[PDB]
Amino acid sequence: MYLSFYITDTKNKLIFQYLLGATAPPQLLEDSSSDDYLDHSMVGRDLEVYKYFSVINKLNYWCLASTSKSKGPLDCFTFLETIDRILLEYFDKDKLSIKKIVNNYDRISLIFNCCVEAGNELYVDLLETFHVVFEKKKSHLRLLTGSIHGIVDVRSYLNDNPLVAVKLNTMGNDIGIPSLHDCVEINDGVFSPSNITFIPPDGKFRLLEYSVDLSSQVKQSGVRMNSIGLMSLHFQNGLGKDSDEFELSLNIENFKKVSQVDDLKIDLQFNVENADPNEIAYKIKILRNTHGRFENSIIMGQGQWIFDKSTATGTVPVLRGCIEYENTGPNFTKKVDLQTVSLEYSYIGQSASGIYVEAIDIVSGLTIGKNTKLYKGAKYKTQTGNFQVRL
Amino acid sequence: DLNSKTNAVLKLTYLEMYGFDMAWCNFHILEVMSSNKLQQKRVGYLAASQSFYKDSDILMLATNLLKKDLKYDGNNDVVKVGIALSGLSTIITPSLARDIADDLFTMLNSTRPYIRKKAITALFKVFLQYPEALRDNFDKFVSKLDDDDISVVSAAVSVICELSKKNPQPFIQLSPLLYEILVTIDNNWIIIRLLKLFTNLSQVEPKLRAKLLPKILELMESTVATSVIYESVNCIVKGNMLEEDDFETAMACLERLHTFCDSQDPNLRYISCILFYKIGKINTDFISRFDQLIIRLLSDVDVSIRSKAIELVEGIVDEDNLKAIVQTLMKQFVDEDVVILQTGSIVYEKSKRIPIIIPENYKIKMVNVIISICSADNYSSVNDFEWYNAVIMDLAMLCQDISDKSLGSKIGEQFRNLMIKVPSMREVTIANIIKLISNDNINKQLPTVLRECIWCLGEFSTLVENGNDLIKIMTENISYYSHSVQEVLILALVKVFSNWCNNFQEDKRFEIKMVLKELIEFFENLSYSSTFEVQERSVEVLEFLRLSLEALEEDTEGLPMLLSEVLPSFFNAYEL
Amino acid sequence: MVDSIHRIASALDTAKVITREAAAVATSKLGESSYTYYSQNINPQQLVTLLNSRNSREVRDAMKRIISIMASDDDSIDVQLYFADVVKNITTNDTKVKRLIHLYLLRFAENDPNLTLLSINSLQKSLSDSNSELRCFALSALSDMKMSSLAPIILHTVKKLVTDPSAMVRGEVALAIIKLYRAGKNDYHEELLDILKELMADTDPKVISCAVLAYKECYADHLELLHGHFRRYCRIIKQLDSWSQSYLIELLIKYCKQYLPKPTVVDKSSEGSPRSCPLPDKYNEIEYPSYEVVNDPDLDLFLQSLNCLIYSSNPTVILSCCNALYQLASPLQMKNTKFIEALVRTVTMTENQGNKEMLLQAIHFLSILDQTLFLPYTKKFYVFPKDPIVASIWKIQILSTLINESNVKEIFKELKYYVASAHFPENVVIMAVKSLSRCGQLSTSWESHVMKWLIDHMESHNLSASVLDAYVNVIRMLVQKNPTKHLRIIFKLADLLTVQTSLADNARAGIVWLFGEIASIEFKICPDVLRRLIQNFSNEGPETRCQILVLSAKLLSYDIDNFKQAQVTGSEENNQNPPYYDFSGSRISQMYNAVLYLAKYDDEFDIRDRARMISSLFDSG
Amino acid sequence: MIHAVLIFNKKCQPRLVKFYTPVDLPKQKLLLEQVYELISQRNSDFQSSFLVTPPSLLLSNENNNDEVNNEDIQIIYKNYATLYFTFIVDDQESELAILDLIQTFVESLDRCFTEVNELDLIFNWQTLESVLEEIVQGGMVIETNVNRIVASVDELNKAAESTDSKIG
Repeated sequence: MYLSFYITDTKNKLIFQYLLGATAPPQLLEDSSSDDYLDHSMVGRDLEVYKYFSVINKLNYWCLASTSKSKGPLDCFTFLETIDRILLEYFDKDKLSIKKIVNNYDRISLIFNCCVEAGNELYVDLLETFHVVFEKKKSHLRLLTGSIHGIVDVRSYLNDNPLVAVKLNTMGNDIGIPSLHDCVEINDGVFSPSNITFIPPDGKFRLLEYSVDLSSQVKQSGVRMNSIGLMSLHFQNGLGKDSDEFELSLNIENFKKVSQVDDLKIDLQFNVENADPNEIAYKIKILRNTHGRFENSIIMGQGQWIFDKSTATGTVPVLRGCIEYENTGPNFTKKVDLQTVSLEYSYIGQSASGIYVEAIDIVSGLTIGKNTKLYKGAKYKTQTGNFQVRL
Repeated sequence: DLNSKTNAVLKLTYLEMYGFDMAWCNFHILEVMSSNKLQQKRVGYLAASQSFYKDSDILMLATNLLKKDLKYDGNNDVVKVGIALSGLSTIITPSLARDIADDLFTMLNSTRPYIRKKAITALFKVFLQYPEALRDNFDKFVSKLDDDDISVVSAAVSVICELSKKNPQPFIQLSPLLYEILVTIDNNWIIIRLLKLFTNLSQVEPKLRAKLLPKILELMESTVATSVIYESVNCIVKGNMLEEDDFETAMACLERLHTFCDSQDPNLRYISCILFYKIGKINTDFISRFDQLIIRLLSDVDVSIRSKAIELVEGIVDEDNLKAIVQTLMKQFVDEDVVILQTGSIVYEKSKRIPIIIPENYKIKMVNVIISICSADNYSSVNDFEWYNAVIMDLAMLCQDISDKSLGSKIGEQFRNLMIKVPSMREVTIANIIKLISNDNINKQLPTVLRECIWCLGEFSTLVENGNDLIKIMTENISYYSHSVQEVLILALVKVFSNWCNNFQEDKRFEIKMVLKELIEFFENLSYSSTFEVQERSVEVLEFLRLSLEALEEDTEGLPMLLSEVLPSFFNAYEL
Repeated sequence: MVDSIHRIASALDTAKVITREAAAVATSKLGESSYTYYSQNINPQQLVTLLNSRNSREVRDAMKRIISIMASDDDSIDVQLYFADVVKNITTNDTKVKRLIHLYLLRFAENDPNLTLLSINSLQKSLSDSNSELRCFALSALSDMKMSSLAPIILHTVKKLVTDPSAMVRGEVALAIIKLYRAGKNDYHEELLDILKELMADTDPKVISCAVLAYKECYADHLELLHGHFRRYCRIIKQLDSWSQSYLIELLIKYCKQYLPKPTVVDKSSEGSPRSCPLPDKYNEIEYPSYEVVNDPDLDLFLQSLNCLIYSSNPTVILSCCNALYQLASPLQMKNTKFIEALVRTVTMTENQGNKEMLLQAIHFLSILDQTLFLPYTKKFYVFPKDPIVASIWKIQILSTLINESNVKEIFKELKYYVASAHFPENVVIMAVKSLSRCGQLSTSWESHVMKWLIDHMESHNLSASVLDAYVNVIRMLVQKNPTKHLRIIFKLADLLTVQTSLADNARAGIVWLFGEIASIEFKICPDVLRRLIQNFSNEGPETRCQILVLSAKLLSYDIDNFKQAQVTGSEENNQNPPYYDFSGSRISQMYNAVLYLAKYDDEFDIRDRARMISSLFDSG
Repeated sequence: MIHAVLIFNKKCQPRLVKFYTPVDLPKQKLLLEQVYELISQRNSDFQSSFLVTPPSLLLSNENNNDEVNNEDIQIIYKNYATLYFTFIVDDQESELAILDLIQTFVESLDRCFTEVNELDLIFNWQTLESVLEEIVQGGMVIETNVNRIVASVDELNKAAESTDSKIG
């Protein structure tokens, strides 16, 4: 029986194809142009070359290799997912994107056979990628939605396999669901609601992913994100035909506790789709910051402001300046539909939900400073999609 | 020095061809073109034509120089003029061209045919740049053209050709003289050319064509390359010379082609085949002479031939031959296909595997042909309708490999027409159909076939005893189907039941009544289409059936009418 | 077809990468030569021999590869022995060994029923040992076997394996009891229960993932036990890996139905009881009957769990969940509220396809079954740009759920605003039709705006063939609910057809049917429409002619009974009227006569067939 | 348009090459040496056998029917008694025109050269060239006639001689 596994992209493009010895060459697929609907298909021919497509690629890849026989559909979905996860680890697990796939397409093939077989310092680096859909109405930016995705990783340096406790805090936002990684344990009782126990892998391990929806949170917690979570952008018209002034402040007042943002990347899209990028010539004259880098991609119709992790504790990188829509043509009608300013923050050592960790330590009947030390620089990552401030 | 001038020129050309300092070469190239010797003038001219660009003294000298050379008759004047003219052709300035033409004129007045040839050719390249030159030079051409020498004629001709491309008006003035020259030629090549030219002049000026054609054909008839056998053909076919007045010409041309087409080499064939087909569109009589050639081309291996043949075959047919040919094509394509679709064997005798060989889309055309054959006229005469039926089912199989859906569509429509007529053959068709349907291969790709099969069975379910299993087939397969098919199936089944009821007299049999119930359950399943249209279309029939059931209860014979009673009712309720 | 598809891959396959396995051995890394040994025979010997050695450690290495050969179907290869040896060796007290061995057992069963039986015996002896680490794995293979004779064993075992407090074993003892419970009802069920219980209550992912894959089976038949067991499962999922979660879905789908507390005394007194939830009887206490899957925290927990899984960021878990969330649902499951918020949340989060659809769908299905839960999300689903054709399509179905009469104006304003405004894809327009169909079902006073909106689109645009076919199907639905607005809807469509003697073939089809269907409501008028059609049918497309028939036909009917006695025609007795003596045969006939004659002149058989009948029956009453 | 004319001795020696349009200047010489080999493999009757070639066929055996195309360049070969003539044409000039022009060029060369020597052709590269051009010009071969073509060459020689250091 031959089993072939292929990772396709979004628009069914096949990226990897796995062979298993010898010789080998609609409702959902109709849809997959959309990113996640590929599962069952029958490529079918009369020969028992039946292949069931359960359809999951994690990290923008589509994997869908059909088996040579029987196996069952959902049964193949499990073998598929497993295949997905081993490859990232092989790559390092950092990012099996279609690009990498191609490059590593070979290591992926070798795995498929291998999985197919498969019969001291601690640091908790909470990386937190927020994404928040803000709607500007009334002078203040009201977080309408948003998703902060925290991954909590931990990079360790022990020698054996002690256990870790991590105390997480609520930054009074009921923190609700921490999701824990396969090398992680969340016994309901033994570990308090705000604490979890981690067993080694050697490997970086995502310790807890957390998703939190900011709308109710922020409202429940009362938080106008002053430190973070609300970057108030005021785009003042009273404009002239070319200028405008928007004041965006990203105060690190509530982020003082937080280390900084390994990399806050602000991509302001100024719709240029409906206005012709030449119409949008825009210039960002004044950008207020103390520790980052603002370069404009005007041509492309885009802001990118990259704040480097370097700002420490509570320094307030003021975000302000002016957008001037400079036009090489006169054909810009001083319209820039101002559309969705997505700000993706990534905070490394902050909690996506507020899963703030006061401290973490090995926990085996041990006492604190029974000989275990605390590290610095796990690193998680977190991504969702993405903040959006609508104006 | 004259000797170094010649040498420099050789090497200078190499440097000048690079995009290098031409100043160093120019002086020499110039003094070289100013040296009376005819050889230096020759090489110099070749080089300067590459170098002259920009430096004014260079070019200037080159010009004023070529003049003095042309002016004096020169007496090895043939070469001097000859080259100097070519050369000047490649230099262009208006000052130069201006001189050049006045020079070419004097040169045309050389006796020697050698000179008369070059001067002609040169005036070609020149004119391509500077028309004033041509103007002053035309008058002479007319005087040269009337020279007794066959080569000079051949040249005057070529030149007049190019100039026709650019100026035709002047040269339509000289065309008469061109004819008179060709009339005196014994040479095979001279004939070939004069032909190409006249073709060019013909596109512009039929008068010439008419005068020249008959001079060609007497010329081809006397030459045997074969080279003019192709040329006269391309010319004949082009000027569109042909027009019929010119058939006679074309005839000889074709006859020469047919002889050649009749050698197994694709180099000559293709060229002929194309020329044939084209001629045929133009000359039916020729076609009838070339039937044999065509039939043979069918087994030819050349992708352009095969395709060109099929297009010819299409026009040429004998019925017994048709039936045979069909079967023959069926095997060919299972073995002629591949070669340059992909690889690349060497083509010998040796590969025992043979290279083998079809394009990729020739497969689709093959099938289409089959169907056509069955329908042209009324292969009312496939005598054996059986075979057709088979073939059709067969083709459907291979095409499943290709798809192109249309292959599969045409096949179906044809099948229906076959079954309809030919009540015999029904059993074969039904048996196959039934199996084909439940054999998945039709479901793959083939909604059309299914649509037709559906209709066929309603018509012939009368042959089959168990019209119950058939209908339970069809009913089990309905959920596996595309929307077009689904719409069809539904529509068909309904068309059927109407038949049985007409024939059921066996008893009416109760069974038919039960079967209707089943069809109902099914159609309900199709009322679950995502598109409202189709959905509503099906639900309409479901209700229809439930009716027929009530009808059979009341009557046996009266059933068809009964169905037309209730069915429309339902239909309206829904629509209402 | 398949050619190009294959080539594209093959081409890269070969050279991909440095000939596989020949470069596999040649350039293997340190252990780059194994590729040629076990690649070119590890060899059974390297196995068996290592199995007949008595040491649990040696049976390990041998058990490792040993699994390969079995996988090769080298059929020649007693597999019974390896199977047997490995079975006896399973009774060894080493965990690693037990693992491999289990891996094996699972293989054999994949192919052969007898052996599948032995492998089960062994797992019994070892299961009767006090060692929880082994009793576990061992019971695991017993489950990946597929089979039914493996029950008289796996049992006596699973018995002692639950009676062990260990989580490892507790995980495994679930796999067994299960994959064995499917085929052994007679000797097995007594114990196979008092077991699975205490068990399920373990923590280890490979224990839970196992009891799951388990409980999913045994219970096909003896589901009473399964229950008290299924709970922890739903709870456990909330604590676990994404794999262990998807599995719990497939099961949660299979087991309740398989169970459903087959009525035997069914205690409907369990909780708030609908179908009584048992807890197991042989268990204590307060009888929990059977129907329990419908009733019992196990079935329910299934829904809650499904949510978490959705909140948990894994799409697969998210879909499979949504699928079961709607499938079970007694709707009381769906009024979770969670599915809603989480759904809408995922929606925007989800960039995974199987999901959006499921998501947007949920929104609708959920609004329908629960509006009040979406109202905070209305202005939210004003379409998101990124989204697909089905997505924007579902957005419409949502608005259709949120309407009130007082609020309706607020909504409708958005709808129409979408058709015209959105950049709506063709398919969207098609759906927008299927929705608004359900919207007016709610309001009458507002319906006019809805329908008018639809018609205006059709009357005016020559819309696309697909759309036209769609609209025609929809308009067919609304007319069914709002017969007062209905009359206009029909008249308007008629005029459009009357002008357009060119219309589209599929359009004429829909347009006509609708007129058959609507005739019930006021089938006094419909002749006016059919009149123009006939007059101009003779110039039309076939399919169009077919529908035109059935629909002329229907229109005629509804009113035969109502026409007939009414139509027994020009009999004037019918222009007399009880209720439906719609000016009947005359008005309807005058239309049909034309229709029939016109249909006959079309091609399809069904069109003509119906047309012929319609006339015959219509005529004769 | 002929973009280039190649003259080779029976023993494959190149000797002339005309190139109407820009083409690689150095590779031209090499390319001419390659397409020589093939000529030797083809049979005398298949003499020249214009060698069309995919490029990768310049010494390439990926394809069994190895031939040299000089990339996108059709090579027409003609064999005469002892000289071969290769013409590289662009895909836009008629094949026949090219063939004829070749065949004609040949008969002419024979008559033009009483006893062609590889050497006599070399020195008289320009001469040989002229003949080629003349034949071509205004697109026109204007004398085609083998009797004239013969003189034509002689004429050119006479001229060139009279000029010869500018020539030799």
